Amino acid sequence: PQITLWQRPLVTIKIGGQLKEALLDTGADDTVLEEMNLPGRWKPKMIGGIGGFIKVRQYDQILIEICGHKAIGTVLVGPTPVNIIGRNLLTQIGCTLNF
Amino acid sequence: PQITLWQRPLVTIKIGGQLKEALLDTGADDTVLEEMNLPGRWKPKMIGGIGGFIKVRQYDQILIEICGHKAIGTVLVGPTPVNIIGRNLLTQIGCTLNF
Ligand SMILES: *OC(*)(*)(*)([C@@](*)(*)C(*)(*)(*)(C(*)(*)C1(*)(*)(*)=[C@@](*)(*)[C@@](*)(*)=[C@@](*)(*)[C@](*)(*)=[C@@]1(*)*)C(*)(*)(*)(=O*)[N@](*)(*)C1(*)(*)(*)C(*)(*)(*)(O*)[C@@](*)(*)C2(*)(*)(*)=C1(*)(*)(*)[C@@](*)(*)=[C@@](*)(*)[C@](*)(*)=[C@]2(*)*)[C@@](*)(*)C(*)(*)(*)([C@@](*)(*)C1(*)(*)(*)=[C@@](*)(*)[C@](*)(*)=[C@@](*)(*)[C@@](*)(*)=[C@@]1(*)*)C(*)(*)(*)(=O*)[N@@](*)(*)C1(*)(*)(*)C(*)(*)(*)(O*)[C@](*)(*)C2(*)(*)(*)=[C@](*)(*)[C@](*)(*)=[C@](*)(*)[C@](*)(*)=C12(*)(*)*
Repeated sequence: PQITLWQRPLVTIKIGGQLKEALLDTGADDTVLEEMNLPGRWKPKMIGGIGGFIKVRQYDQILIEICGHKAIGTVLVGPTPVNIIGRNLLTQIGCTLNF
Repeated sequence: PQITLWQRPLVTIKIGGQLKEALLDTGADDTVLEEMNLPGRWKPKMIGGIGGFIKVRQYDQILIEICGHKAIGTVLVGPTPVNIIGRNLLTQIGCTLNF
């Protein structure tokens, strides 16, 4: 699709058989989702945003379907205000910015 | 132009005759630049992101040039770690997300 930015670019994602809403965020290096249960072991990671840093759990090789496009990569879980689809997955779905 | 997301999508902006570098951020509702002086009256505002909230100064009707394209809108100034071009101005230059 072609998404305009008059509103937040929210899309439905499916992870662990659940549907959630997430933001296509070109300003985000990584993907972070609100607290949830993900399979496997996690490694520690710190991410810095506008307000400062937070500690998140890092899971590798997670399948996530974004607007019906399957992607598999690293997903972080922590105290994020919204579910964020960052550049690591955007690139897997061939998303680009156009003007 | 068509911008890929292998790297952060950084562009050159021209504000108050000052030439700068900024991030095209679709995850950002507003535009926020690092501490600088704009002409006019400003209003205090609080914007929240990952890590919490920051206090910025809000200036209305500022002209910005993004990759040659002139755009007008509100510009926030504060302790942001990077200059960010949010949705309020990406819309003015006709930016869209495509996959
Ligand atoms: O884009 C980004 C993020 C976002 C998220 C969100 C959304 C919605 C709500 C909340 C949150 C943000 O923060 N946003 C915000 C809002 O919208 C309000 C405002 C904003 C912004 C601006 C203005 C206003 C952002 C970004 C920034 C930066 C960049 C670079 C560096 C630093 C900072 C962020 O944060 N990012 C980050 C990085 O890249 C790393 C990471 C990882 C993950 C995620 C994110 C991130």
